[PDB]
Amino acid sequence: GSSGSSGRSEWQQRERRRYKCDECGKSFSHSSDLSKHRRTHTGEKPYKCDECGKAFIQRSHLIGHHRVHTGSGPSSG
Ligand SMILES: [Zn+2]
Ligand SMILES: [Zn+2]
Repeated sequence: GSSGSSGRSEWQQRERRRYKCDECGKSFSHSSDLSKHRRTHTGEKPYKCDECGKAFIQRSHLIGHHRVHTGSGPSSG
C-alpha cells in the first residue's frame, strides 16, 4: 500500500492575530513593538506557549514545539 507523514489536512486556518498579547489582549502591526509591550507585564523570553505554558528564547524552539499541540482552525456549519 502507501503511507507517510502528511498531516496539514486542514481547509481553513484561523490562528490568533500574528502579533497579540495574551496577558492583556492587545494586538500590534509589528512584532518588534509587541515584544517591547509584553515587558509591561514581565521581562522574560519574548516567546511563551499557551497550551503548555512554557517560555522559549529562540524562535525555532517554539515554531517546532507547537507541534506537540494540534494545529487546526475552527470550523463551522
Ligand atoms: Zn499585554
Ligand atoms: Zn506548548
